Amino acid sequence: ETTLTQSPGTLSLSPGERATLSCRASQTISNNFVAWYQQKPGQAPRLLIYGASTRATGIPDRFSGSGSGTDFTLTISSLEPEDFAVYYCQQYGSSPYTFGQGTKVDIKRADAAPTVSIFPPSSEQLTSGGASVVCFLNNFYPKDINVKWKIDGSERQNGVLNSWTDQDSKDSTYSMSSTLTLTKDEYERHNSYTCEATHKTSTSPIVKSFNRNE
Amino acid sequence: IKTGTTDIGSNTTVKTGDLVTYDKENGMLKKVFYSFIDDKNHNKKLLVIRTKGTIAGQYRVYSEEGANKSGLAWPSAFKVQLQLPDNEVAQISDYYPRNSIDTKEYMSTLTYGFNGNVTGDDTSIGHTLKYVQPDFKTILESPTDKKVGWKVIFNNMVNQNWGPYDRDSWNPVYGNQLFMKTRNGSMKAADNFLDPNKASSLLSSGFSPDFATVITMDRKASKQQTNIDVIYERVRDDYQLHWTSTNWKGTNTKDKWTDRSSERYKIDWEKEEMTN
Amino acid sequence: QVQLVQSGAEVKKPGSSVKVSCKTSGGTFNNVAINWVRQAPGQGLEWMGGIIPGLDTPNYAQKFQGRVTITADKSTTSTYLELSSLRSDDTAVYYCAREMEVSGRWRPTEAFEIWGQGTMVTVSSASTKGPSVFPLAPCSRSTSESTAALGCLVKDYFPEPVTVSWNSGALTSGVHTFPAVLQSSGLYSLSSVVTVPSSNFGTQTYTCNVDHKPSNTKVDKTVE
Repeated sequence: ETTLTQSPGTLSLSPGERATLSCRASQTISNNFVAWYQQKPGQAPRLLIYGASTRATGIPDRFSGSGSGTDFTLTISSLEPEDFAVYYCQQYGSSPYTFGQGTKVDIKRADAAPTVSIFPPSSEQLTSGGASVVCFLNNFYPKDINVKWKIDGSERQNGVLNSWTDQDSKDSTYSMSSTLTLTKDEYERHNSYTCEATHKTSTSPIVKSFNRNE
Repeated sequence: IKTGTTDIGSNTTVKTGDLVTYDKENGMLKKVFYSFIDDKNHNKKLLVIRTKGTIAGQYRVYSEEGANKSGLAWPSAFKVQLQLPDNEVAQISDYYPRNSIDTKEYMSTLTYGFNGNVTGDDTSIGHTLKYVQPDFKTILESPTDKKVGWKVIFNNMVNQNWGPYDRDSWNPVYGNQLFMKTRNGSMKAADNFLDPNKASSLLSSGFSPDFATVITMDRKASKQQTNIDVIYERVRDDYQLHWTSTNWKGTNTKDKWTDRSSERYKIDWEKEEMTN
Repeated sequence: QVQLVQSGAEVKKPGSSVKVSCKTSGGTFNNVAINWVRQAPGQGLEWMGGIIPGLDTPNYAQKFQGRVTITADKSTTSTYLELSSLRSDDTAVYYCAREMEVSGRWRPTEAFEIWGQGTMVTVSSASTKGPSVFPLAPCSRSTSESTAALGCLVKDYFPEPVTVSWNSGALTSGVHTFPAVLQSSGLYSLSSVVTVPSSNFGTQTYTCNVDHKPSNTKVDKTVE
């Protein structure tokens, strides 16, 4: 393969500002053939630029491609409301026609710490022999956040399912849900159940906890 | 919609028109021009069908079977063929080019010699045929009064100062080398084809024929309708490079892909016009 | 108005084989290359293979090892992407994407210009199942003086979708129904939380209405 690797991860900016997405290859992609697609949630992707620099029909001058060797870079001249989406670079010269991992652009509000809430397994689920402990991290910004589960003080990593919401249309925050799924027997093996949210807003984890035997 | 006319002069009257169709699905622009001749002195009517237009070559490296095999599709032939039905009383009088030929550029001036005659020259007012065909021959397909047709097939070709190489070229070490960019160069198979820059323009841009059939029908003829099929096609070859161990080795497969683009035109001999 | 329209979503038992179709609407067909790119839920894009209908020359991604097999058809003006021995990790969206039809193309493909809607293939060893809704509440019963949040837990259902709603649509603001998410068990499981005020607690009981049309089911679980 010829593996592209985009950067940065997210791109927290506001409209009017320019955003410059970068993309770097394992080897030369030739230079003929490097495309940039914009994908919005739910929809297919959308060809913006191709070849390297020349832009596909109907795309506005705002969007702009450039690069050489093993470094290619898309530039949004002046971000417009609709431009906030995911962006994917690709080489389409050598098979397999590899795609970049993707860089997201993200409307920027004031940093916000998460509001954590923890929930023990339901009686209903416990009768079925399952035990899911749920943790809501609500209304934070920016999107990246770390959730750490601790059972009787020790971190637990397997059986954890996380799910982020899309950015809120009103308050521009994100919320995420973390679900630790155990067997009833595994749940009854321990007592203290803790969920710790580490976010950009503080190096102090934001923590909620409960004890099964209470 | 009008059928335009000139005349030369108190003998004849040249009812002339043009009939284009763009076969986007076969990469072909058929241009078919026609000229009716009405020399009252002579007993028959002459129709001179000039079959111009452009067939795209459609040279393409089409897949990659890993970095040691890759296939190229390339045009090893072009044809244009006119053909009247078996029952019909009209006959193919004359046709140009009249013989088969190599010369890079064909060129001749057709004129009407005031005798139901239309002869060609290679050095009284009329138009002239020319068409270029580097690296190709032109073969006259076995004509009779019913059917005439040309096939400009690939002749031979130089390759980066080595060569020349043809479709039946063979070397035991390297096989066929028509479009082999390098011989023992370590790289992706698909990248080791000859750029269309470095071969004939007929392979990339394509061929653009300028042939001329001429048909006669008698004024006395009892049935003045006259249908004719005009078929442009493109034969393409398959040329795969593959690494052996120490070196590359190409090989051609003749006539993999064909593109018969048949149209059929009607000819009103009385009102002297032609239309698809 | 040149355009692509792919086949209907499907769900396949792991070990079986799927094949989605993609028909070309407006515009030409023959020597313009159609590629297939696939996307897992919230994931990267992956080229699988292409085909150049006229030549009928398929171009395959070598990692797949020929499980992927692609074809064209003139009568239908369409391509097909077949995939053998399906697995849990194949569950993805499957876009066909016609190349950009450029003047002098001599390479395979180049730049995927117009795409279809995508087809959803969702491989799971599971038949149509309605959810189990379990409640989400804390065991403090009143804390933080300001407010707290409660919710539902729709679990072990199949296939997607399930429409969750609160108080029969009497409670919009302060709701978060989270994305579906599969499980290694091969069933879906989402959670819908809702935050309400604290002085506004112990006054109104909150029933979430989970709805799931695939099994012909509705569930109304109440919480406090």
